[PDB]
Amino acid sequence: RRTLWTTPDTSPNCKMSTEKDSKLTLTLTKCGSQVLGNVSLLAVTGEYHQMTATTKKDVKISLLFDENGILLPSSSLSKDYWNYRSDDSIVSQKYNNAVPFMPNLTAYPKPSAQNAKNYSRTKIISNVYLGALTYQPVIITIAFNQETENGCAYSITFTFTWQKDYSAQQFDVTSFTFSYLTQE
Amino acid sequence: RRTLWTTPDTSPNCKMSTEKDSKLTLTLTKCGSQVLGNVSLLAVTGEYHQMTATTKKDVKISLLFDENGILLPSSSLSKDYWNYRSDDSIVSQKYNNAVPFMPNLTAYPKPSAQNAKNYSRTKIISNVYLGALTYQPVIITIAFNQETENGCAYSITFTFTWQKDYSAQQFDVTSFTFSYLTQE
Amino acid sequence: RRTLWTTPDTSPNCKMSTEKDSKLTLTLTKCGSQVLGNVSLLAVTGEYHQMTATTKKDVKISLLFDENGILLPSSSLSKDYWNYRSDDSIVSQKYNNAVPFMPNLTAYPKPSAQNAKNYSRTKIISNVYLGALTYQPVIITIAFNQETENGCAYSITFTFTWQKDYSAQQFDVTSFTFSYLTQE
Repeated sequence: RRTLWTTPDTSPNCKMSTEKDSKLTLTLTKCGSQVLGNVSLLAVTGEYHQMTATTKKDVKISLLFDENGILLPSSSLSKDYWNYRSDDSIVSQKYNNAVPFMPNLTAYPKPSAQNAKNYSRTKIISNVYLGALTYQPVIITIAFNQETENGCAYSITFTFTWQKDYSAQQFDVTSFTFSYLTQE
Repeated sequence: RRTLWTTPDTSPNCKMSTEKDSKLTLTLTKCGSQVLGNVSLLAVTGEYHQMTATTKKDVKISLLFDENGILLPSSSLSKDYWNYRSDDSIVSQKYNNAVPFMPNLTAYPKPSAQNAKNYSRTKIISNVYLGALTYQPVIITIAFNQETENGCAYSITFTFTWQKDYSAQQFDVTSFTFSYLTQE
Repeated sequence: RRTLWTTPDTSPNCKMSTEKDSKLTLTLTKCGSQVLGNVSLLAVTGEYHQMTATTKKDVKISLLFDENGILLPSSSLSKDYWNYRSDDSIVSQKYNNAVPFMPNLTAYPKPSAQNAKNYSRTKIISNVYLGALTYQPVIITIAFNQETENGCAYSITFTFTWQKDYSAQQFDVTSFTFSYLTQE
């Protein structure tokens, strides 16, 4: 089937600062040569749930995948409810291949001295909005296959970076739609 | 079938200020777990057709749906040419179910005291450009299931908000692409 | 089949300043009534490969199509590896119809005195980022069917416009996702 997701609930599944302090809402829908992606992030507990003036204004969420397209346990996202869509939950089989959802390695090559440059097309950069307030931009950077750690074959990372003072607020951002070229 | 739309003509179908003063161009294409959406708005007559310094720089277009996914008459958009695509028009049958196009109620829950917070993932916020001029940003806010009026089961609203002085101009904005998680 | 693309390699295929000085990475995936598009641009040689203070901060890439949806040779993009996807390359047949990928002429009409206005929905305007650096915005303007030259039936153009001083840098931008309504 054609969607991988986190499920649309708010049960923590992700690490911003500490384990399971946040809900990453992520849906990847296969549309032939592209995945149509939709992402947002909410801090449920911990530092980012009530930011201070010193909370770091740069948060990277890493999804690392093996050569079958299966999420590695060293990822920021828990494997437990990351799987193919079944109703508003996931399917019962834990380890189904997902190479057709992975970012294309020719479009988005791994980091290496062999590369002529750091290719900018490996990233998407835009703004989302903290608290859905229009005066509170947060830069979202989505990067494809730019991780090498833990033997990963593919990667998708979501970085949130900002400069405005959002102390006393709960980290939560508007949803962001994107696409990327796939492997097969 | 797989697209709901307004039709791509310029015949007024929407209220910005007064009835049928504007054309909302909206296309919703079902891509499995997500709808791929594309929207723009044009004022054809009335206040927004030739703005003054006092015309309100905040315009909300509300699409309210019943539990079958069918547009309610209290919406800003007229029901008349909102339907499934047939060529560059719509199909002749007026009342076909559209639940698979509706925004997912777990991802995007209705407003209630039962909610732990106002969840930011219920909105998309970005900029479009008035007159397709790069120095004339307009904030677009798309909100999912955040209306309760008139017994609606689901909602999609498009708000356009700005601060720059666009007096003497005709309200018209660039197109905006987005996606959202669906109900089934 | 359902994707037209440039191929995801970095072999020059496009003119920014001089012939074949750049790689346009473009993928168009048919999703019913819409195409899901993904674009980026890299200067490989020539002026934009190492910009000066006087290099023009406005670059238009024009894709002109005939009535079959086939790219015209007067386009900025070379015909040679613009075709339907086959693995990470293109199919061997050179001249397959692509009308279902073309921008809808009712949504996006050609320029004419017959038009009531220049319709803003014919464009998408947003920011991408030079070098994938968050402080280096570049405006991307995508325009549909706004060219008339060389007898074209349809057009898609990508303009990159900026004001910041990016001298000494190599032109390269983050990827951008978009959609548009199609002809059939």
